[PDB]
Parts: sequence; C-alpha cells; structure tokens
Amino acid sequence: WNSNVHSYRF
Repeated sequence: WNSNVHSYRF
C-alpha cells in the first residue's frame, strides 16, 4: 500500500 496522501489545492 503506497500513496495515501493527496494535497490538492486549486
């Protein structure tokens, strides 16, 4: 399991 964080600013 990998890549759990999304920080998404728009």
